[PDB]
Amino acid sequence: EFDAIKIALASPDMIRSWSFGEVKKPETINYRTFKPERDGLFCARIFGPVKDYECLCGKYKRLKHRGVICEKCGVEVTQTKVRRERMGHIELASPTAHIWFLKSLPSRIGLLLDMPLRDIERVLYFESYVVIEGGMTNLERQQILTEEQYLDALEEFGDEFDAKMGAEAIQALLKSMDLEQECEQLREELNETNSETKRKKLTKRIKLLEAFVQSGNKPEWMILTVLPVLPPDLRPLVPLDGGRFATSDLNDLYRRVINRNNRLKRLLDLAAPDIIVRNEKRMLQEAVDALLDNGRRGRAITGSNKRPLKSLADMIKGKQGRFRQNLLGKRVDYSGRSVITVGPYLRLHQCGLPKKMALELFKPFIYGKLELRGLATTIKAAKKMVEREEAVVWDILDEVIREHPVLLNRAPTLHRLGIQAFEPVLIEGKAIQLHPLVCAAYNADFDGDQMAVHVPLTLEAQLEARALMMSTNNILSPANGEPIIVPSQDVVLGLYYMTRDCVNAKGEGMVLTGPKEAERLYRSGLASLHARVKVRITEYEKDANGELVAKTSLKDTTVGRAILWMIVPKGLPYSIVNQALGKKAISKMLNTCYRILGLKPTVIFADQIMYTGFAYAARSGASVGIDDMVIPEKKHEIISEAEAEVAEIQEQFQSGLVTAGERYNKVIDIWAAANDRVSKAMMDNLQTETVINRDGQEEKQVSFNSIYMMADSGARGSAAQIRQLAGMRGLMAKPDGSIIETPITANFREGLNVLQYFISTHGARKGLADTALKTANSGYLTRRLVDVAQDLVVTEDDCGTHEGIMMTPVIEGGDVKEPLRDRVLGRVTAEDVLKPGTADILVPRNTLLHEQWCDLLEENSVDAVKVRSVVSCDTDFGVCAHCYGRDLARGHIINKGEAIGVIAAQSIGEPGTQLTMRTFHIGGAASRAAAESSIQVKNKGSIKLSNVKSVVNSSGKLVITSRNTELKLIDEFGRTKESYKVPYGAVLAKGDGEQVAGGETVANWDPHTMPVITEVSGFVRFTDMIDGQTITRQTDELTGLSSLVVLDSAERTAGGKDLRPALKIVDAQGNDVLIPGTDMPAQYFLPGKAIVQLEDGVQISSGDTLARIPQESGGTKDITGGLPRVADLFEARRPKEPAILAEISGIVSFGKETKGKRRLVITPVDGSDPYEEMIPKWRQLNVFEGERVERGDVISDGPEAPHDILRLRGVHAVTRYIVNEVQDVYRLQGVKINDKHIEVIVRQMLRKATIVNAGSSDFLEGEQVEYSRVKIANRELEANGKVGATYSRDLLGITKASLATESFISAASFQETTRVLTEAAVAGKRDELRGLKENVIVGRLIPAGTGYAYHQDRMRRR
Amino acid sequence: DQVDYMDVSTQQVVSVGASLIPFLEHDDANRALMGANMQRQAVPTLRAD
DNA sequence: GTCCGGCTTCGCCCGTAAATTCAGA
DNA sequence: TCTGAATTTACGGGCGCAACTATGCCGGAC
RNA sequence: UGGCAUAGUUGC
Ligand SMILES: [Mg+2]
Ligand SMILES: [Zn+2]
Ligand SMILES: [Zn+2]
Repeated sequence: EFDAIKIALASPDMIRSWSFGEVKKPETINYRTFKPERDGLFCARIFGPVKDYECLCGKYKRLKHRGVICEKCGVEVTQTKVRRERMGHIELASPTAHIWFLKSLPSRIGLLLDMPLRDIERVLYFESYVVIEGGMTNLERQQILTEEQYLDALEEFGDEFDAKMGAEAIQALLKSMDLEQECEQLREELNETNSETKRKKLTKRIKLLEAFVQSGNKPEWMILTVLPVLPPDLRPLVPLDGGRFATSDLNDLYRRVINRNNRLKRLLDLAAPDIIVRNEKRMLQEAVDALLDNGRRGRAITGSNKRPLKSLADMIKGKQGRFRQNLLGKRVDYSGRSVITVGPYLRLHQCGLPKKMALELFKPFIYGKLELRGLATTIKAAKKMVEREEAVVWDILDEVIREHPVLLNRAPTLHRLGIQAFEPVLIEGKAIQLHPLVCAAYNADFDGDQMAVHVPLTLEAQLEARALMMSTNNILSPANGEPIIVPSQDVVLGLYYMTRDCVNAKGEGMVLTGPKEAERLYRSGLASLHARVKVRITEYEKDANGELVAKTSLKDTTVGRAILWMIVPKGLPYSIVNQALGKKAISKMLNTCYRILGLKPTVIFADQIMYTGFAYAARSGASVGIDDMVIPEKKHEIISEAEAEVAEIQEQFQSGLVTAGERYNKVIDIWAAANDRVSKAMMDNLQTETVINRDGQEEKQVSFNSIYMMADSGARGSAAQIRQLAGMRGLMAKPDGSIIETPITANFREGLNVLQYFISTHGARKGLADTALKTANSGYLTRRLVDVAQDLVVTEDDCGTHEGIMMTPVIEGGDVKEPLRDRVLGRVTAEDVLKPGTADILVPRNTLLHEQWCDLLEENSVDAVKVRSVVSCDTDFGVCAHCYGRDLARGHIINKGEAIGVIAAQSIGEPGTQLTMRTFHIGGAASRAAAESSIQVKNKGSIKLSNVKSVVNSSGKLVITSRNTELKLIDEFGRTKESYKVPYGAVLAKGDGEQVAGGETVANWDPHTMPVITEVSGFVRFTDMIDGQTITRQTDELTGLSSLVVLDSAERTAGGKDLRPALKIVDAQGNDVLIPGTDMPAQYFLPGKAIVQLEDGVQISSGDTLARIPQESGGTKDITGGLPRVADLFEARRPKEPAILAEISGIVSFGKETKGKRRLVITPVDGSDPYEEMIPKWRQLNVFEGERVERGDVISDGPEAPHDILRLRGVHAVTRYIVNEVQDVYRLQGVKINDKHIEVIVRQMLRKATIVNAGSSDFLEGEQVEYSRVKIANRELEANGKVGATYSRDLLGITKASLATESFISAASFQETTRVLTEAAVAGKRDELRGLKENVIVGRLIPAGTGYAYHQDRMRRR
Repeated sequence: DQVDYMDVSTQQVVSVGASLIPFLEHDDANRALMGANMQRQAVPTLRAD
């Protein structure tokens, strides 16, 4: 039918061509007879018959008159469907300016005339005059005349002179412009100019003019002369209860535009005075602006009930507009909804569907079966049979439900597992029975949740449900490799109880002949489920070429473990069920079964696990009482010690030794330490609570306490909630992420008196507000991620690229979080991994790193592997399978076609929203660390330092004077075993390259203050400081000394704004003491609110803290506060204090030092010497006058802008930075996301590139074009003898990247529909609808899944 | 001695919805909130109990 | 009952264009 | 007295998904 | 016989 959508300005001729008749009267319905008016908004001769194949007056009422037009009224007898698509038009009495192109910001009309928006607004709405064809007068072209100026011109320039007013003047100006001539002058002026802002304005004007010239548009069409009118059925009048019709919004706007138009026409007919017609023209312009986009100009006109009318712009844009309400998501037939229940008896592939919804959904199928079997000849008979619910239609329903999957969907479909297909089982009830295992995927508890059933209709849809969306195919989460059908809470508790041991139970020590004997003994009551015994176990190992080899032995086990072993399939080892089998153990068990055996064994194993866990949890009778929350006996003394600590800190504060912020931080930290101690004591008293013996001496064992038995097993809860139950429940956090320094000293078993139950409500309000108010942030972020990455689909199998990224184990400053096993799993290597010993190819170049390869890497102890990344793929319009890697939903490589962009967006967006809505699961307790203050090495090994510039103080202790010092504990084999972050101003017990042993500290500092340690010795001078506005000095009269605090930019006086307090180290003679072998003074700048305890001219030594700045508090560190960091990362926000990097390498030299803005210069060996940088002198510089620098090296410290990283260090550097930064946030919250998703998102961010040299291509000089287009153009050019155009990649935010797309439909459906549509119309854009969103909107096969083959065939058969 | 006033009753900090929850002090404040909101929705049965 | 018409402010964040203020020649 | 860069100010867009119940829906001349 | 507004509520 079609393959592209063309958008352009609608000329008046085109508008007339669309319309089938002018609308003249502002009347819709007679309101006595419901017939349409003669030629009103609702008309029959203009828009078509009201009834199908019936004339208005009834002259013709049959198909035999299909086409003829009645002469009595003039209605073309035809169907009413045409009335849905027949447009009208209104002949505006005067030209009217289209508001979109006037207030698009930028304004198309404004900068096409090179006129500011305020003045064109003044001219349009009849408040000033604008000259047209000034000629040989004292007037310019765009100059403006008010009433006084116009009078002066008229009385003084009554000769040939034209100064019109209103939209007519703007139309005349538009029509009197030669686009190509203006392009010539603007371009030749651009080449002949020198400024930069004017350069940007001129190039924007040139771009708009060239867009107009290239497209078929004309400027004057931007001013409406003929106004289109929407077909009536799209603005229907639907009767309301009573005679009154629905108070439609478009009808009112259209009907008060016809009013003004008719009034103005009547006034111009009789030549009314200029003022009255002028005011009428202004009112007409306002009415048309309100109709096109109400409220954009201001004074949003409101109808009855004072609600602004929904204009056309309001109908096509916004969350309630067509794109996001009727085209990207629609209501669907064959769908029902109902509450969900458990139904444990179900298998993983089936769901319990109520008989009533089953009958109601499958009505057409039942009709078809009834007709086929001859029980109802006519469809009326079949419908009657179905509605009576006869005894025979139920049999039909069972016969038609057999192999017909139904989609089950829960409301917040955060990720793709929120909609899964199940085989229906007819249930006698009104609630859908949902399998327990899939609940975790759905996040579907059974406390009132409702789910929706959809019925696939066509054979293709049924097979897609059966082969792609069946719950027995979604064993592994698409975000990571971990299983998603892991048993949640009851099954894991049952398995934990079953697989466990106690020192003395019934039937202990006896030797069993097999698992069957164990079950017989347990059921017979002769042996306890948990009693140590010996069992003859036969386990199958398939280390052969796929052959299962039996192995019989006598395992020391328990009765319960042996019983459970009967459920494990053959190929698994026995040790897999020889542990306590917590939740993580069961998850690993299922994962190993999947990787070793396959899918069907895993599904059967999961079903059997669920059944046996439920059965034995029921048998265990594991209940909860009030005597199970045992209170520790150490709680009171810990509380007393913490209270003594806060009392002493308060005493110090009242003496002025500490300020309020650091006192608050210290109180928070000591209370957190006390809470951790109480929790530790509680768990110690709880886990070993039971000591049991009846055969000799006492033997401690892990307790059978219900609370502990459920916490350890991972069934429900964690350390935090059990802590709140038994131990002190600690600090709370206010909704604004502020921690209430007053703790709660009582647990939940004890009281929580009135005052304590008032601090708690702050945290409870925080938790519930973050669920209902801050979930919009996660939803917005995931929508942006999806809409930036939706067209990215796997196309090829291998691009043959040798580029990649170096994946290494991540140690952010503690121990290993994600080892190399989990960072390179299921990703294709880039280069051969040589053996660590000597240049031996350990893995080939293009082998997928599955479990065996990763274990080989582990046993060979590899530290870094280069793997192919999505961001470094040489494929145009997609990603080859190899650079992506493992599917992460199946165990194989990504299939050719699967849409990885949407999967990545969902994977990155789902955990944020889920944790945002789960924040209320810990009440409101603040998650806090001990604030470190030291670095305790755990393992023996050498110590090395990176990014370190330290100095030795008086006491010989090495002090770190660098910001980003990394202390690495290296092993004797050269492998970095641990990493640590050393803050600026830490004291190191040991040094660089020095051996250490475990358990001894190597660094210590004060976390609550940032010191300003020096580099040399001398005396202190308060240079460039004045008391009163530069610092606030506090006098200590009784002691005789004084202190002072630097007051930040907020507090200091505007007069003398730029006064910089600094501590300048000077020699005894009074001259600055230069730092070792440099050419600049050793002066240290004091930032705001810096506490100086020194006095002017006081002796100091090297490595001494001149001043200490309070570090300010950090509130609750949960997802709610960390998600903004992820959003900023993916939006590519420039930090407030970006680190300045070196554009080019070479030698460094300081230049003029002009005005306190010191100039840096980098002179390469033989390249472009005169490169220069403007560096403010108030910020520190790492490099000074002496040394080499590589490009991308830090000249100063601070956060690094991702744009700088991309420009200097390259694509791999910026993608690694983004991956690590977002993964830090998601690791803090315990979220497991594979780096593939972040890497593909980063790719979608850096999808544009700006040309620097046109080369031999046809691109402009500095335009921005798709990286793929420029790359393919360069490839084609180098195929011949020409040379391609050099480019520079750009990093764009997800919002900007999504909006700046070749297709205007995808951007229009996204934010800024008005702006996107305006730019597309002006530029005359053409959309090939080659993405996913466009194909969804249009309503054709998606080019991602099964439709990928169809789209490829269509491209071949273009 | 400095005490100028005393709370008249221990219930005065809550409303008539949360004051009907026995052992409120042992419930997490969120769960007290939900308990009150759900008492507001209970349907009258055939016979009171 | 049947027919006809044009007084509310009070949110948080960020991107981008226009206006201002330096900082010079 | 002019002119470019950087800074400030003004102003337009964004602010998750799904679901259920109830009431009210225009004010002024012949 | 389908639309908008306001209020309340459920699951996240
Ligand atoms: Mg629920
Ligand atoms: Zn007729
Ligand atoms: Zn590739």
